[PDB]
Parts: sequence; C-alpha cells; structure tokens
Amino acid sequence: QVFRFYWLDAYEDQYSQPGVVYLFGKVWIESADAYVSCCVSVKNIERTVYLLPRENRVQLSTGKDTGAPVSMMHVYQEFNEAVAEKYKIMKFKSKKVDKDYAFEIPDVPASSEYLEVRYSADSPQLPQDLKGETFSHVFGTNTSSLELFLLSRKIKGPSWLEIKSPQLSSQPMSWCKVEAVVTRPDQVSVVKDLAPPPVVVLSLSMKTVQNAKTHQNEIVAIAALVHHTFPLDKAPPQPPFQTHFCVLSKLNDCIFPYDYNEAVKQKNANIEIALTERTLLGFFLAKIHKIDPDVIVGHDIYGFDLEVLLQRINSCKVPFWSKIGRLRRSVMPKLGGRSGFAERNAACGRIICDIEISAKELIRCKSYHLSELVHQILKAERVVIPPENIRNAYNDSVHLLYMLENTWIDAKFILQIMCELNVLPLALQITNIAGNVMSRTLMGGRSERNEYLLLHAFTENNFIVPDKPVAAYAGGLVLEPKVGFYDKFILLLDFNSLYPSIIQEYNICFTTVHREADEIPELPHSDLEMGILPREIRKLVERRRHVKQLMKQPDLNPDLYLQYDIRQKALKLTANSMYGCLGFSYSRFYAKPLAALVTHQGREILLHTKEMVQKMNLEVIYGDTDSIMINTNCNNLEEVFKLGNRVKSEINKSYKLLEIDIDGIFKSLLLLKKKKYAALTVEPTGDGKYVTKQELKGLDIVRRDWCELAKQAGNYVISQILSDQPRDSIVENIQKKLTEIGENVTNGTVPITQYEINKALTKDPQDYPDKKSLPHVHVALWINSQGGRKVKAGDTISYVICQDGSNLSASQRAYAQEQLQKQENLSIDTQYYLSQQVHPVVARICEPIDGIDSALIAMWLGLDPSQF
DNA sequence: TGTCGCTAAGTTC
DNA sequence: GAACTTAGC
Ligand SMILES: Nc1nc2c(ncn2[C@H]2C[C@H](O)[C@@H](COP(=O)(O)OP(=O)(O)OP(=O)(O)O)O2)c(=O)[nH]1
Ligand SMILES: [Mg+2]
Repeated sequence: QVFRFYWLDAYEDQYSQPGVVYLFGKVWIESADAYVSCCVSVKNIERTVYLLPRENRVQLSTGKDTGAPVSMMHVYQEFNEAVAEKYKIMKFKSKKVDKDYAFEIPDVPASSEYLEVRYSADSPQLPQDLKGETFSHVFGTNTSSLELFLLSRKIKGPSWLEIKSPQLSSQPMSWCKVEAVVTRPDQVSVVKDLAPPPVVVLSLSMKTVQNAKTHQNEIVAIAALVHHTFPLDKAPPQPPFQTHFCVLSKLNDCIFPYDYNEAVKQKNANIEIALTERTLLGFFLAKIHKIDPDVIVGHDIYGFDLEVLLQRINSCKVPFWSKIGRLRRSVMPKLGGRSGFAERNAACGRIICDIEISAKELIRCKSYHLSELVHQILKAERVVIPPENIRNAYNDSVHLLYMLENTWIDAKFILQIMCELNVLPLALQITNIAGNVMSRTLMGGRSERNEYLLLHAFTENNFIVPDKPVAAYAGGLVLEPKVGFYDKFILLLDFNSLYPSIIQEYNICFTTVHREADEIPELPHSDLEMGILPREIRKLVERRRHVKQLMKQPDLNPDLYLQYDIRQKALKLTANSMYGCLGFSYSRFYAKPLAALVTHQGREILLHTKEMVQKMNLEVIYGDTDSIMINTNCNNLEEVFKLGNRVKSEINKSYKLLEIDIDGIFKSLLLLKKKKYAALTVEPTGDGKYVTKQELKGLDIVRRDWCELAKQAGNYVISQILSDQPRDSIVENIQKKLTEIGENVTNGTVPITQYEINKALTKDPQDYPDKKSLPHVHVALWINSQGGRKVKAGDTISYVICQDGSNLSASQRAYAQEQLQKQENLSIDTQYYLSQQVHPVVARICEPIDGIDSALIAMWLGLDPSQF
C-alpha cells in the first residue's frame, strides 16, 4: 500500500484551489522497469494560526489593562464566540503549544504558551492585525500552504518520500503517468539514505523571425536534445545527449525551394515539417508530453524563449496549452510582468534551467551571450546567422538545412555548457542544503535560499517564524596603502571566511543578540549555548572545508579540479549571502543590527591583526577587511615561508576558531591605489624551485569597459614593470612597444575587434532617464530600433567610438561595430583611442615607476603633447 | 513580483 | 558634486 517516490517540484495555487499543494516527481515501476513521472496532490492542508495570550485582560484597548488574568480557556472562548462568528469561521481545532520567539516584533515574549488553531483552507482567512480582548497578536495567518506542508513535514529539498494509503484520483488531474491523492499532510514522510534517481533533461533551441508588418515574433524552427537518464549524483554522462527531435515551419510568405522533400528524405526522417506555427506548436507540446521532461534547459529560456512560446500559443490559439506544464488548466497565467514568475508558473512541474542565470551565478565572463560562453567554457567557435539571412535562408534547401543544423548545434552547445559547469548536480546540492524547491533555486537569487534555510533551522528547533512580508551601516575597512613598486618578497596573509567565522566565534545569532528597536548591539554572553544561525553557518563552512580538503588530494584531473573550484565558490557565496540577508531590507529575517555587529567585529579583527603585525617589527602595506600584506625585506624563499608561518601562528594564537592562512607570496608588487595592484605570485615546486605566475587584482586591464588595444598595451607594460630586468632596459622596452603601437594605430594595422568597449545595462533602454546619451544606452537603443532580437536589461552591449564629422562630445559618437563595418561614412576615432583609452591606463600603471610620466607616454604614443 | 551586504576607483555632465 | 558601472572584500 505504501507509495514511495522521489519529488522534485511543488506547485500551488493560493486562489484557484485553496489548501491544495501538488508534489511532482518520479516513481519506480517494475512492469516498465523504469521511473515514470507522477503527481501527488496533498489536499486538506489546514491553515494554522498561533494566537498569543495576553498577560492580563484589556478592555478592547480603550480602558487599558484591568488586571484580570487570562488563561488558555479564556482565549478559546474568545476565539469561539467573537472571532469565529465575526469572520464566518465554522469549524476549528485548538491546542496549547509552548514556543519561543526571536524576531523583529515588540512585546512578544521570548518563550510563551501560544494557542494554536487550525481550520480548513476554504474558510475565510483571519487578518494580520486582528487583536482581541484576550490576545495581542496572531502569527501565521498568511502562511502559504506549500510552506506549511514543507516546514511541518520536515521536507528539505528533493528527496524520497513515502505515502501511506494513497487514493486514486476520481478523474485525471495531471499530465503525468501516475497520480496519487493524499488526504492529509500527516500521511507523507521522508525516507533517508537512498540514491537519487535519473532524470530526463531536454535542451531546446528556437530560431524565430520577427514579423515585419505586425512587429512581433513568429517561431520558424525548433530543435531539442533529450537525455533520458541524466544523473544527479555522479559525473555528467558522455555523450551528453541521447536522442533529439527537430521541427521546421515554412514561413507564411516564403515557400520551399522546390527541393525540401528530397533534402529531408536524404538527410533523415527525424525532422517534422509543419505547414504553420500552429502545427509546429502542437507537435512541440505532444513531444514534450511524450518525453515528459523534468529539466527543460536553454539560453534566456525564462526571459525570451518560454515567454515567446506561450505568447505564440495564445496568439495562434494552439489547443491544450497546459501540456507545456504538468497540470491541467484552461486559463493561462497572465503574461508579461517582471522576472519570469509568470513564465515559471506557465510550465508548472517542469524545472527550467536558464544557462545564462546559472553562468552568472557560477562563472564570471565579459559577456553572457551564447557566443561568449561557448568561447570561454568549451573553447569552441559559434557561428551566428545574421537575422537578415534567416528570412532569406528559405531560398536554398542547403541553407535551410544549414539553419536547422545551426539550431541543433546551439542546442548541443547549451547541453555541453550545462554539463561542464555541473549546473544540475550543484543546483540539487544547494537546494538540499537550503531547503527550498529546485525550480526556485535554479532561478537565481540568494534571499530565497537563506530564508528557507533559516526557516527550517527555526521550525525544527521549536520557534515561531515571522510572517511573510506583504550605505546603511558600517562595513569593511580598507587600509591606506603605501602606493609604489616593491622588488623584495611581499607576504599576503588572509583570514578564512572571516564573517562566518566571526558569527561562529562571537555567537552572533537571532536568539542571543538583545536588540532594541543605528547603534551596535553588545556582544552576546559567552556562556550562552550556540544559536540557530551559527549552527547552519558552521555546517555550510564545514561542507566548504571538506570540499577544499578533497581538492587538496594530489593528482586530480583538471576538469574535476574546475568542478570542485566552482562548488567551493558556490558554497562561499552561500555563506556570504546568509550573512548578507541579515541586511536586506526586503527580507523575512531583516536584522540590520546583526549585520552591523558582524561588520564591526570584522573591522575590529582587521585593526587588531594590523596592530599585532606592526608590533612584530615588520611593515604593513595593504589590507581589505580580512587580509594584510607584509614587506618581508628578504630574498630567500625559505626565510619568507618561515616568517609567514611564525606570524600566522602568532596571529592565530588569539582566536578560538578564526584561522589566518598564507594567502600568497609575491616576488614583485605594484600597488597603485586601494583595490588595485599587480604581483608575481610564487608557487613552490620542490627542492627550492619556485615558479612564478602573474596575478592582477583590480587593474583597468581586467575590466570590460576598456578597449582590447588598451588591454594588450597595459598587459605588456605590466609584464615589463614586474620582471627582473634592470630599470633602464624596462623603460626602453616600454618606449619601443608604445611607439610600435602608436605607429600601428596611426596606420590602421590594429584590427577592428580590438576597439570594442563593453558595458552592461541595468534597466531597459527606455527606462533609462534621458540624461544625455551615455554611450552604451545610446547604442542599445539602436539595436532595439533595428529589426533584431531586443537588448533587454542585464545585457552586455559593445560599442566603438567613431568619427562622422558630428563635431559632438566624444561620448555621443558611440556606434555599433556592424554599423561601422556597414556604413561607408564612419571611421575609427584614432585620437580618442590613443588619448583617453590608452594613455590614462598606462599613466595609472606607470605612476610610481621612475622614468615615465604622462608627458613621456603621450609623446611616445605619437600623440601631441600639447594638451598633456 | 523578488530583486545578498558595503567599499571604492574611474568616466561623464 | 551627483549618476553609472564594475571590480574588490
Ligand atoms: N554579503 C557578502 N559578503 C561578502 C561577499 N564576498 C565577500 N564578502 C565578505 C564576507 C567574507 O567573509 C569577507 C572576506 O571574503 P574572502 O574573499 O577573503 O573569502 P573567504 O574569507 O570566505 O575565504 P578565503 O579563505 O580567504 O579564500 O568579505 C559577498 O559576495 N557577499
Ligand atoms: Mg578571506
């Protein structure tokens, strides 16, 4: 009778069906010897509300306190007579529950005997401010059904659940192959120590042509690659994809080149030719249903792909839209809106993976378009079909098949990108650590995960969580740096996860810090037992430490090393975000005083570490909120390491948990300003041998707002300034290279691609206030003006400053590379590139190096030294 | 409908 | 002296 299934996604509707939460997942079947999708609809998820008894009777807040004691019986009478009749509440169940409270609300006793009252969801809902003559507050009024079913039953992320006495549904309700009905939340439990099962992953790529007359989008080709056993606890499978399906729709106006039949016949029989977008979308929905994917993945799928598909279904009215999800409905969710919540609910029960958001979360790249990601991760070359060609692609069957194959190659690229970053296993692991639903975790953002993590930590520990909600404080300290160049060995010491360590050491928790509703609250007493937040932060720190130690294992494959690095970075970001959510003003657990205390202790620890290092009779040169750089004044490497170990031990002697480590050793240092330096890191190899690797932190060469010309010039200049050659030869080499680049630029030898300057928008092009035409925004608008895929917010736009005789300010002349390559009346701005893009970079780089000053650089570059 | 924190150099108007 | 952006912790 028991029914055991592994759950992935949960969907709820707080209005359509009240007190009903759906759990989608996989279940084992011996007949097919396979896992099949199923949906269990936990019904009768009774709403719960906790009423806080008062200390003494109050005459409806009019006569103030009267001194009459109030007990649980009086509270029950009051709720049964007045509140129940007033709010049209028929049946309710009451009990006394002793719970503790520590959150941002006044006059709520720390540990009190609340009266819990449960009533059916369908009945009306109490109001948040409801106050009677016997109680002063009601908690949990608006707690969503899904949240109650998750926290109460202790489910934390995808896992195996056991159901007692399942009931077959009277009529079909979901599109899955197995349906169960749970009549109460108490019949569902979680089973531990089992292997996660394989899932079905479908990567989709759609090529669309924008309608000329109607100024809208009409899909023309859709390809997808599906794997039926994509694991979630082992390495990605090779080959990544098992099978695929392609569909192509002839344009409403254009016609096939009298050879489409023969071309398709000689190519393959796995491609579906659709006469319209209606048939194409129907075929896509049928294939999705038959495959029943569990993770649909793509690029900008939340933003532009799923929304386009749903809108096209609505416009052409393709029947049975609900198949694009898992549930059965008739009223599509309203489109538009901010983010992709509407698009997410439009395919409920099917996790959605936008590789763009995952890549943003994990890796850092200059641009996030598909081409840049492909060139940066898989190290390939991605062919981009011009938007004009696609409309003209349906003129030769060869080019039609080429377009279809390009879509297929994009799909394969997306799947490989997903595999390499280990998006799915990492997402599942983070979801299990936090406790939220996987579909939300894969959508980015850290506030949700931290909120759910603390929610679990406090629910399992007998606390009452706060109701969902309907420069600020002193932060890090950066030491004043002694700018300049250093040739001896500079030792960089750093602290290990300084903020989580501070939280652990000083018991900075929710249940210990006696706040008072912008001062810094006093530190908690040591004798107090560990709180709720420190325990979770320590668990996360321990997981990160274990991953690091595993990385320390010698003879590890480079790819596995990259995977471990990504996982460790994700865990560090999760700990940092757990700290940060204490400062978010729009957070369930906003605790600004706690974040202020954490930052204040960090500043204190940094200042004390600096004091100790200085008292040790050495020289300090820099530090950013947890790190310190020391001037060794030595040359032998062994002495450097011995001094580092000595100082590390001396510093660590004063902290119970905090750890200081040798962040690095530098052979040559170039410290320009705060948060800007370059150095030659020294990695030992054995027998006293030490290899060198050039590391730049903060320079203008490592930012996407400078031309590649300036990037290469600064790279060479820094390479010289850091080497061991004598100063005179370094200066002469710099002069020769600068003259060479000047001659090349003046003669136009430099290629076009080295001129682009990239900037990322924050809002949409229109929403930007018309404050002049700040280059990127200007160029952005042009891209939107032309008939191509739009450039929405959070997109990298590349522009090149050119000349057209406009005689305007240099900023206003920003243009697009395609425009310049197309227009015959525009040309590159040589003086701009050699004056405001290269010279400032080299001048900042060579500021403390004797022998070079701004005038000399300007002269050597070929610029006129008049205005310099 | 949610969108981790603060700090700081650098460009533009 | 304010905005905007992109690095750094
Ligand atoms: N809220 C928030 N705080 C951060 C973030 N990044 C860094 N911090 C803060 C908290 C960290 O404890 C502190 C120092 O960070 P580090 O870069 O030195 O990393 P960490 O010390 O955790 O590890 P490490 O041993 O130095 O490699 O800066 C972040 O992304 N968000
Ligand atoms: Mg650190």
